[PDB]
Amino acid sequence: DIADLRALLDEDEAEMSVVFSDPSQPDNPMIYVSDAFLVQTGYTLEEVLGRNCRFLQGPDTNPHAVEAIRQGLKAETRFTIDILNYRKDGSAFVNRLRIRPIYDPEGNLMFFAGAQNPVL
Amino acid sequence: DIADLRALLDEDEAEMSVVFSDPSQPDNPMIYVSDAFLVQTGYTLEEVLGRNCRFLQGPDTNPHAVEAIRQGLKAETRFTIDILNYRKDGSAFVNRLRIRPIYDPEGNLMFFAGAQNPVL
Ligand SMILES: Cc1cc2nc3c(=O)[nH]c(=O)nc-3n(C[C@H](O)[C@H](O)[C@H](O)CO)c2cc1C
Ligand SMILES: Cc1cc2nc3c(=O)[nH]c(=O)nc-3n(C[C@H](O)[C@H](O)[C@H](O)CO)c2cc1C
Repeated sequence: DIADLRALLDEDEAEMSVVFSDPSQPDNPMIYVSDAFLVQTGYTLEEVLGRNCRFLQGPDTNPHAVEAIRQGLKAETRFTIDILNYRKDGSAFVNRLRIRPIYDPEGNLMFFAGAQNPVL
Repeated sequence: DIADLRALLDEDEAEMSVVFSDPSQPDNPMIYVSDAFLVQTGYTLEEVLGRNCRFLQGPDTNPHAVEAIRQGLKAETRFTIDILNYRKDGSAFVNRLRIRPIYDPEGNLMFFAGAQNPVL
């Protein structure tokens, strides 16, 4: 039996590229990605599960935006940032990335949810 | 935002004493317990979250049944066992305990679900 992680998605997130990471595992890997995420980024499931989502960054991604996300994660707060991201074929898009922390009933950080939206 | 862990319950488990543990944390602690669990066992939420469910065992609990559960957990398989358990007031009941593993999309063990049923 597999956890239905999507049961923890918000209504906005249902048609989207959305992912969950597990910060209690080494390197905060993605443990779930939606099919829209895989379609927009050009990857298969095998290529992305268990990896940190850093692989969407590329040669012209701003390193301060990357550090901003890292700090935002440490803060355990809701945040949104526009960051240049790339697909497997190397094509680039501005990603409006929204991240929020999700807690267990004890109030311990359990997952991060991330939603990607290409800015048009 | 708190994960709705009960979204991962089976239909049988809805009216029951049911709990989830996190085996990736030290001592495989309960991260969720239903109100029926707290009512049947005589505890408050603060008294049980973050603890291993071993505290339901007591003076006449059979140590081989305890080891059977431990091995069943290591096996990552569905199992049921009748074990003598106790409430906070020291009263005892035969618990028909059913445990199953729950996996993430990668196929890694994520949680155990446990359902308690007093045998009448
Ligand atoms: C749930 C979640 C989703 C993320 N999604 C993206 C993303 O879409 N693009 C990106 O560049 N970084 C993303 N990151 C950031 C990346 O995984 C890493 O945290 C940063 O590179 C800072 O170390 C995400 C992080 C988390 C926790
Ligand atoms: C999800 C879950 C529920 C459990 N529920 C009970 C229980 O109701 N009574 C009990 O004696 N042990 C229970 N245990 C067993 C206990 O926590 C521990 O695993 C055993 O004592 C073997 O170490 C449970 C274990 C898990 C993982």
